Amino acid sequence: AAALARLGLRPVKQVRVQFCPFEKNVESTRTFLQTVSSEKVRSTNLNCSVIADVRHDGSEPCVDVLFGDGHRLIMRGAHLTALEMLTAFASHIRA
Amino acid sequence: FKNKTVLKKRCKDCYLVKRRGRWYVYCKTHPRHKQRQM
Amino acid sequence: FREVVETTIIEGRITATPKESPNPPNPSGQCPICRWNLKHKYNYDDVLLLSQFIRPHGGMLPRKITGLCQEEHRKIEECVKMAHRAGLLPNHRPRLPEGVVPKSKPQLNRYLTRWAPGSVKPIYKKGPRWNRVRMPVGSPLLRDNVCYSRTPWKLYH
Amino acid sequence: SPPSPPQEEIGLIRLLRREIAAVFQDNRMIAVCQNVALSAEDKLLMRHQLRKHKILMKVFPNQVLKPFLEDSKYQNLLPLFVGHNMLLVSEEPKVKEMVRILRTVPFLPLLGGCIDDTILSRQGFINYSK
Amino acid sequence: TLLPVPSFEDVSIPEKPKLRFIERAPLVPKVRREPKNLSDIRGPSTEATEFTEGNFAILALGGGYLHWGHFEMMRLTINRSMDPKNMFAIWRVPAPFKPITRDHYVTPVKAGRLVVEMGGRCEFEEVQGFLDQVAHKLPFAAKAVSRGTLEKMRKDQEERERNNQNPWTFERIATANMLGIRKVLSPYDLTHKGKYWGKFYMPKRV
Amino acid sequence: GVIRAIVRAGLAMPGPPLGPVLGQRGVSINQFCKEFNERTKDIKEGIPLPTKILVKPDRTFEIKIGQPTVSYFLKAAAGIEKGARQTGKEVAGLVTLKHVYEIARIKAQDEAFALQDVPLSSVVRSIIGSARSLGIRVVK
Amino acid sequence: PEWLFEMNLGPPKTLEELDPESREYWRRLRKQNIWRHNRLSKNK
Amino acid sequence: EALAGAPLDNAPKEYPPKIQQLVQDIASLTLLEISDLNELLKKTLK
RNA sequence: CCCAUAGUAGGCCUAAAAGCAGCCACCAAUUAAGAAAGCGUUCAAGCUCAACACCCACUAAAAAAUCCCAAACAUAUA
Ligand SMILES: [Mg+2]
Ligand SMILES: [Zn+2]
Repeated sequence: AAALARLGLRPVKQVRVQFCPFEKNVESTRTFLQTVSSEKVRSTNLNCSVIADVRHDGSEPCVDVLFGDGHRLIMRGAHLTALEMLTAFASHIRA
Repeated sequence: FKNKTVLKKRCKDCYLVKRRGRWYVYCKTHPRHKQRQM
Repeated sequence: FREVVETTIIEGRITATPKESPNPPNPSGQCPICRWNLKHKYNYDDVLLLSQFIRPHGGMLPRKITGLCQEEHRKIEECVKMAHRAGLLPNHRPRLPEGVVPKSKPQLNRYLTRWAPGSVKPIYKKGPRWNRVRMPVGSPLLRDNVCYSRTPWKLYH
Repeated sequence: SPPSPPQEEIGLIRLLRREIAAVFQDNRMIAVCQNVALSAEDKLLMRHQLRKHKILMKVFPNQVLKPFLEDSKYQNLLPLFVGHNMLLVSEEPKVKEMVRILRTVPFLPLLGGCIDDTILSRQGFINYSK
Repeated sequence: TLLPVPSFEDVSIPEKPKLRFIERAPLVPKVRREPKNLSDIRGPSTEATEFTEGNFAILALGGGYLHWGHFEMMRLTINRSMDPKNMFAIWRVPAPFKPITRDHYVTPVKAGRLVVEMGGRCEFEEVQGFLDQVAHKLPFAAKAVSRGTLEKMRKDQEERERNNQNPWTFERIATANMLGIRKVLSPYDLTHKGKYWGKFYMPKRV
Repeated sequence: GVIRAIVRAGLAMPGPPLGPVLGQRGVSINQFCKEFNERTKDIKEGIPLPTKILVKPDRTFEIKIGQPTVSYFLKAAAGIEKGARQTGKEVAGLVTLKHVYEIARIKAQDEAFALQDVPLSSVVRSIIGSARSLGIRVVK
Repeated sequence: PEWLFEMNLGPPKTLEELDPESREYWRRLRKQNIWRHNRLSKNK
Repeated sequence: EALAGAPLDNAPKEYPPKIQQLVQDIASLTLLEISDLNELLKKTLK
């Protein structure tokens, strides 16, 4: 979270987190939400909009990231660790 | 660098690495904190 | 085992995770090696044993994942270092970028190499007989190893 | 290793157990929501908003919460309790106001809950509010 | 998991919680009272080996002489890093009385001697820091000890003596004169049991 | 940025205490001091007023005025103008529990005080603690 | 308000005096622990 | 015994067996029994 | 790693010491924060630490003068 705080969310304009709470394989994505929805990272720019769209219907967990440019980052965190997702996100932001 | 028989981290950002067969303190924040094992 | 795939979409896929042999000879053993009665019975040479505890690119696996005894973790760590330096693990070479092609370097056959070759300074002034600077051979961690010969491991040359 | 000598529950553990039982049985409307890392100022003001509409906030450690519900009727709420969590508790199901104030801050997800002795999801919550 | 905190309310602090000034030389010179033949630096200490109205101390693990400089070192270092209200210190060594002429006065210290003592409403870890600092700056080998730590040390030594797998001990051989070994041993070695060699003391020897 | 002060309402200009900080931020001290005048005249005068001001990047002024400090209320209750030096065995003033409750009643109304708790027992417990910190003892 | 009369005075209820299986009991124990930590960390 | 509710979002409103038995009893019962039931329901609430 | 609201800038001395120039008391609200353990400000403002959740693992030195100074070697049964 501190690493993401240092590396501000300048290029990204929108982030969306979708998960099924009853599903056993969502905890990672939930952790990701916990990291991305903090003041330390959110107060870098108010251009970013964090949306949490939690659903009950059986579906694969996934997070969506919209950049200012043509960059588009979707990743399914069903079998992805939170730390791995954060590192990948940071690398994509670096561009 | 300064030679030290005993190495002490002087701040939080100080970090301790073994390079070239000896211990070093490196510090990006405070370059003066740099130390070499003697 | 989990593989991460980037095609921008990133997925995680689980492949065939290998499993332990059906019946260990010593159950109620805390270490993985303690179970197979392999406590003092492995050396740097034993690559079959060592390859099990290493990552594909040659790095050591963490203690918690493998469930190794701390002592035995350290032993395997240094044994794998020696195995690499002896050239016994050719398939576990570092992940070099495709662009980077390693330049030709002079080859020297070595074994039982404790220190990294870069770090060691030459013994220009070896001492008198009574205080002699000796060249280390093999690890002191392997001192407890079973010794068939009557003379113990000569750790310093 | 020789079997680890069992330690008697620290008094706090027992006390904590009682509180959960009381607050859960008394209040009809229970809502599981992810305890997001809001600012202190933000947390206080949203808590005040909930207080105005007579909704109370509680958090309990998973270490004590998990044993309570692992042997109960409400064992279907176990997957809900992963990571940071909080319980929005109310005697009456006043869902409309909490929904409308959560609408302000999108990052907060309503994971689920239990109303009138039946479990419900966020989709079910919005259906019940309508 | 929270744990109960020890209470030191019963503990009382003296009127002078700080180490008193130690004079460079005695006002009136004094003749020898102890026998001349005896070495005042060699062998185990026969006095001030036990804690007196104190919980923590500096234990000497070797023989040596303290100058006025050592006293000043100890005094200044201890007083500076002391909370006067919480903790108090007392000298466990006399003022320098033994003259050296090439004239400066020294005090002898044997192994096992408690050099300084400390007590009050504090734990060992609190005092250990600066006490270890002083111990290092002492001429002989020294370490900070609590009542508990000293007792543990003694128990461990006793345990090692009882536990030893070596059939042959220094004591056994020396007393029985087993290889005609008394030829190369001091008469003092019988009592010292091979633990003491000159002013130096070996804690690792059974 | 949020800045906390207990500038007295009667004295319009803070002067020395708030002088360097406001200068550092670079905001109009005259406007800021004259803002206090309305708040002073609205309520009783000659009493200190704790304020938690909010400074925005566009240099706009947000004034959040909290109720007078607990210290002064307790002093007024005891009838003492100066607090006890020792704060130990020296009791400067005696305040009845009744008056403590009355001041607690009239205190917990503002978010600056931050005691928004429904039971006033918590509030009065805080006040009695504050009284103990001063040279004030409770009776009855 | 009857509970006005029913309140602690002068001496804070001691850890031994305060009953276990109570909220305040653990508050006091935590408070003492932080005091212990602060006292020990003085020289460090 | 657990609620085990909300099996799926697309579930066609599965009902417990307990809620089903009372429906069958009402249908089998005659109008005269239903008439007294309706009158008592009206007395309780309107 | 994570995270930090607030009774209040706790009272006296001090131009003011406001958690950290000094003295006394050391309570108290939330679910959980010491009238603050270490830095930093003329004083403020701030960065940590202990605190709640989250469940992670965490286990000590060296040098000199003609030219280093046996060769070497960890693995066959005292
Ligand atoms: Mg912390
Ligand atoms: Zn540094």
